[PDB]
Amino acid sequence: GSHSMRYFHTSVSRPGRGEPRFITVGYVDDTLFVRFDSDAASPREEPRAPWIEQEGPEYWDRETQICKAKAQTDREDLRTLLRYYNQSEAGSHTLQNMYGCDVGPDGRLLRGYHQDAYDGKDYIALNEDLSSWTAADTAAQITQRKWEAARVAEQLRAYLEGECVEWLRRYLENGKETLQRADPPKTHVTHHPISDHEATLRCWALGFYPAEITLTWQRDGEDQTQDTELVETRPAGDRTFQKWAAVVVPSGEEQRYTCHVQHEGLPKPLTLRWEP
Amino acid sequence: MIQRTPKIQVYSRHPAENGKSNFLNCYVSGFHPSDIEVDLLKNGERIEKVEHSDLSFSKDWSFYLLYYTEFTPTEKDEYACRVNHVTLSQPKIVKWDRDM
Amino acid sequence: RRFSRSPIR
Repeated sequence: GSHSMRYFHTSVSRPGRGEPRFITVGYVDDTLFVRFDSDAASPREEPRAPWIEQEGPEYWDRETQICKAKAQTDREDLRTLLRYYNQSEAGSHTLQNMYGCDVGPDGRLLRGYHQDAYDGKDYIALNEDLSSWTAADTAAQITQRKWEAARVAEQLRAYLEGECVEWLRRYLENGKETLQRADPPKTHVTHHPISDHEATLRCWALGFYPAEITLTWQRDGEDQTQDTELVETRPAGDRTFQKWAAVVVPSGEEQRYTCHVQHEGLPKPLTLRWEP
Repeated sequence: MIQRTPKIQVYSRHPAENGKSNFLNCYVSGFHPSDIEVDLLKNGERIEKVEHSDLSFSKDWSFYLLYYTEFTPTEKDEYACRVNHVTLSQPKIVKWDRDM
Repeated sequence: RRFSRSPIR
């Protein structure tokens, strides 16, 4: 199907406690495959998936250099943004950056990304055209004017259309055993009495990959959206994910409730009911 | 600035079966800023060998982390996750409920 | 693999 590659970066200044911490992680779809942490003992880009380990030493050297260099430019930008926002040097601040590409089933570029946040708020973002910018405020407009003069968007467009897509295709082939395998959820429905009049029906989805999934409860075929407790999809820790949906049901009405499971690893969307 | 308090789920990797080894997970998400303290508790006391994922973040820029440790559940042992964050007037403890 | 250019803000 469709696939994605993303690089995530966070710098967090810590005045009086050394230089800003820099952590960056790379993903293909929902699979972590590289990491760099400026606080590690001998900081290097490290593999986090088996299909990336075969890349040779010059790969790891180039990725290490880029990460270290991005750590340095974030530290300069943190100082710059203190000026742009008229802020004291005493507080901790955060810079986040994500970039990457989505490709369709044929491997062609669907769209690229490159966007920033300062202290958790949108700062500047490359638009879907990969040629213009959206700046969130007059400070980010200063960066916008800098980046337009240095023609940053052209370099990004060349990367996102070229290397991003091509290396994603390479990774997808090398890790096809896992990256191109969908693991359907194992599903069941539990029943948890609350009082003489009420019980909780909880619909479980376990062990699935990728993370995208739909769990819904229906009552007499009508979606219980407002009365359904839906936990955030969560990592099991073994590459797979978990989720549940729950409704509080009048005792005796259990059979009017159906749980519906959509997942790309399922040929047909599933329907299941509480089975006493 | 903007501050967002962490969501907390504590759960096992596999369905819990007393006497059988598992992994205990505490997943904190939705929070900002990134500084956070997360402990896994066994009967009120801090478990020592706890690992955690590398800091990443969701589409809305809020952060998430997985803290985890091997464990073997029993009928009597209580497990929990203790989280402190700038948004919390006091540490929040979420008990491990094998049904959640 | 990563983007190599290093624009400053």
